[PDB]
Amino acid sequence: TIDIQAAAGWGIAAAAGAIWVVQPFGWI
Amino acid sequence: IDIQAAAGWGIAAAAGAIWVVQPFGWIK
Amino acid sequence: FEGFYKLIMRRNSVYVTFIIAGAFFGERAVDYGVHKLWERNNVGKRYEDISVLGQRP
Amino acid sequence: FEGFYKLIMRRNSVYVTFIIAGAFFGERAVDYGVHKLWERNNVGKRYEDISVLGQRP
Amino acid sequence: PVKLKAVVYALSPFQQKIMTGLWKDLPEKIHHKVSENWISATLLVTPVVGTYWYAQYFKEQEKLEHRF
Amino acid sequence: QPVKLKAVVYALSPFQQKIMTGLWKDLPEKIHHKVSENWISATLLVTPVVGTYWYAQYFKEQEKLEHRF
Amino acid sequence: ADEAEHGLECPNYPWPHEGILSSYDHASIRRGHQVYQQVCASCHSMSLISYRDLVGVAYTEEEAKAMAAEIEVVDGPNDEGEMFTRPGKLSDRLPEPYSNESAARFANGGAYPPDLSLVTKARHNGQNYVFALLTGYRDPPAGISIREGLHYNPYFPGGAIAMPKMLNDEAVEYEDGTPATEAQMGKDVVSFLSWAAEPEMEERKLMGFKWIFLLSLALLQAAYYRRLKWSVLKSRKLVLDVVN
Amino acid sequence: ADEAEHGLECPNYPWPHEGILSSYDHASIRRGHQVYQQVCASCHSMSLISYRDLVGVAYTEEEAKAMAAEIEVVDGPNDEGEMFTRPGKLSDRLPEPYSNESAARFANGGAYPPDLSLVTKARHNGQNYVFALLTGYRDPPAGISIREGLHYNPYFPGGAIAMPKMLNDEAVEYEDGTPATEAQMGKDVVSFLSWAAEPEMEERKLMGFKWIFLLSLALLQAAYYRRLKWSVLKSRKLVLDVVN
Ligand SMILES: CCCCCCCCCCCCCCCCCC(=O)O[C@@H](COC(=O)CCCCCCCCCCCCCCC)COP(=O)(O)OCC[N+](C)(C)C
Ligand SMILES: CCCCCCCCCCCCCCCCCC(=O)O[C@@H](COC(=O)CCCCCCCCCCCCCCC)COP(=O)(O)OC[C@H](O)CO
Ligand code: HEM
Ligand code: HEM
Repeated sequence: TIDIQAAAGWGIAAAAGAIWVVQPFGWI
Repeated sequence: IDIQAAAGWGIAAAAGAIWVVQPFGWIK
Repeated sequence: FEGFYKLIMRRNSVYVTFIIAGAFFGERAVDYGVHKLWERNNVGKRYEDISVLGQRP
Repeated sequence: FEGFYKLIMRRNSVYVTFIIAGAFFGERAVDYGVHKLWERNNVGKRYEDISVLGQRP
Repeated sequence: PVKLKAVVYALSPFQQKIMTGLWKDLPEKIHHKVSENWISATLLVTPVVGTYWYAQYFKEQEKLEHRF
Repeated sequence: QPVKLKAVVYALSPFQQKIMTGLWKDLPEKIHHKVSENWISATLLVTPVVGTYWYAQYFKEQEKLEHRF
Repeated sequence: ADEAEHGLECPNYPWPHEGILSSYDHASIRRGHQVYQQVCASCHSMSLISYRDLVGVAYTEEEAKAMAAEIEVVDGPNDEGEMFTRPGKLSDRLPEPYSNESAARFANGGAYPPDLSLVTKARHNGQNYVFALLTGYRDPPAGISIREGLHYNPYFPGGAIAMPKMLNDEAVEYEDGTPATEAQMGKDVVSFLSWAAEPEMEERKLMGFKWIFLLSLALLQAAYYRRLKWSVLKSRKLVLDVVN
Repeated sequence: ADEAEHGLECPNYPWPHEGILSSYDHASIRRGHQVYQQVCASCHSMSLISYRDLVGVAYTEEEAKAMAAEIEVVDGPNDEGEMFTRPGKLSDRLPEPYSNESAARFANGGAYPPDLSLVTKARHNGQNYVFALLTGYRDPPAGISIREGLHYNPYFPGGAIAMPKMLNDEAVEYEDGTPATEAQMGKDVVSFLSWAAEPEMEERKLMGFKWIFLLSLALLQAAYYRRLKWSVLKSRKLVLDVVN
């Protein structure tokens, strides 16, 4: 039951990286 | 086999130069 | 630093997210500080400090 | 006859010279024949077959 | 490396005729090509030719029906 | 070709050592060592360049003065 | 419906330059250039062609020189900064009939006469199409009315063309004396346009004959070489113990 | 000859935009632009500068819009095919005093007043050079004569320039009441020219400060990382059999 937690962690990482490259604060 | 070969390969090089560049008119 | 280690460094995904957040926030903070220094060093020289701005006949 | 026919088969430099000479002469001979037959196939249609060639007024 | 046992006899290229084999057994060559390949050929030619001819017929009928 | 070696090596973990303080440890000895070992090398590099530059400026100045009325 | 939209098909004509070993008819090129000068150039430009291109094709150097010297070309600036005119040289391009595209449209009912430098290459079946459209002004089919300012031409898509018919008998005087009939002038001008679009055709054809003959000889040699190298493998007798 | 050929060297002036965190003085840019459009523009082009470039630097958008509207820009051709005139817009480049380089030479005794868009980058020590040249018209040294149509300026190479002295006292009037002495207008016009040559300077310096600071932090981290990885090797104790 650790692969699901790894997937969630890496999904959070991917989201953080997305908001960081494109920085869509003027669109949200 | 060393001097004859050198003469032959020099003749071939000169012929190839006359064939690639064709300065028929530079014989002046 | 072992307490912060047990929250940020136990999993590489959290560590990577922490690095992404540090880049974001630190670059913003440095940008703000550099702009503050720039403004403090160039008092009176800005376009917005032109006395007659808007007053060309 | 036999001198060249023995040099071409026995020394690669002479064979390479023979190849170069054959390329030169064969390409010229085909250029010549191809232009002869082109001239024969287009009689009267050449720039220099124009009757009024030289009198524009 | 595969362990192989075989005997191979070969003749030198300069002791055999090089081109005549192109035109030997020619009826056998044609017969084999036709008999092994006619299904594949049909499966390739039939849909293309049929679709083309049907499209031409459709265009001719449509052109005629719009006239006066 | 591999080499045949006989040696004993003892090593300490990187997390059991100070990492940076060794840069500023016995600094005067480091400067001593760099100057003492390298002064001929430094002379041979610098002296031709500076000498040639100085001579060129001297020549230019004297030539300019000679053409002045 | 769609029949008029595409336009009537153009027939195939035996042009003297069709064929893998056929040159242009250079007398016809010169005649077609005369036709261009006296009829076409009034409203069509040929901006990719210059007077030096005609030398050795339809005129001598002196003939093209005098022809260029008969036109006026904008040059400059001079030393005072002002533009001026001068007689044309060999390197000058053919003169444009209009200053710009808008000025061309205004003088032709809003339709723009296209540049003719590549017209034969710029339409499907270009030579035949241009000949058929030039010689194809005729009365429209029953039930078809052409709005004012246009003229009917079944070869033209839509059928209504903004170009009037200008290939008419005796529209040109030919220096060589051949009767300047409508078909003669159309054929000659299409020959000139074919040359203008494809000035490299003869050298290119002369190269294709020589190189296909040579490369076919090379293909024969290569087949012999492959078969000679592979014969030791193809004739080999292989003996194995297996049966099935 | 010897020294006049290269000219007199310009001094170093303390420009307000000099320094790793120093910006342009934008009011001085506006004053320099009025000096330009009132004195320089009758003979020098600034073909790289548009009216939109001034917006947010020395003028509001409406100010630059009215400025551009004051000038007459050629445009077209229209539907009829003629060139016409229209008011200038924010996207137009600054107007050219002359139609071409030959016209400029004809109007300036054979000399061409160079485009001033990059002049401070197109001369050695550019800002100081331009200021020194503008304020450096004076009498020639004893025994030196200048032909008619030229003016002595020791800063100019050779000492004889086709430009007459133009920064005469009160040659302009300033909107903020700044007294328009020759030195004041010289400094203002050089500020404007320096901004014109390098309009990205302020963004460039801000970027430079930020990223050099960050990269210095990164270098400290890289040194720590390298030494951490190498400490196990550098502190190792090696025992070997050999002595000499
Ligand atoms: C919100 C939580 C914080 C988020 C930021 C996390 C990252 C912070 C960055 C690190 C800051 C601390 C830097 C080290 C402080 C210790 C200074 C020091 O003493 O030097 C160290 C070595 O440390 C260094 O070499 C300095 C490396 C600093 C790396 C540069 C930090 C970058 C800052 C990033 C800030 C974000 C802005 C940038 C955004 C793009 C000595 O090491 P040793 O020789 O092994 O031990 C000596 C023994 N004794 C302890 C007794 C002295
Ligand atoms: C050894 C560390 C790693 C390698 C880094 C090398 C650093 C050593 C120095 C290498 C030589 C630098 C280049 C040598 C010539 C530069 C000087 C020059 O050419 O003049 C220019 C001037 O040169 C400089 O301005 C030097 C700038 C250096 C950057 C200093 C800013 C630091 C910002 C971050 C602070 C970092 C603090 C780190 C703390 C940990 C132009 O002057 P200007 O009058 O035309 O324009 C005025 C304006 O100020 C310039 O844009
Ligand atoms: C014999 C001389 C001429 C030749 C060879 C010629 C050729 C052509 C050709 C090939 C086209 C294009 C047809 C297409 O779109 O596919 C065309 C169009 C046109 N030509 Fe000409 N032309 C000639 C003379 C003229 C003249 C003298 C005029 C003007 C009076 C003229 C006006 C036009 C116009 C206006 C068009 C555009 C027609 C449209 O779009 O409907 N042409 N011409
Ligand atoms: C404040 C107004 C002006 C400024 C800032 C200015 C700027 C400059 C600059 C930087 C140069 C380049 C000198 C060099 O090549 O080193 C120059 C040259 C020149 N300027 Fe201007 N200019 C101004 C006004 C004028 C005016 C009003 C005229 C003509 C009436 C003029 C005519 C010339 C000429 C002819 C040259 C070239 C002189 C030569 O090469 O001998 N300038 N100017």
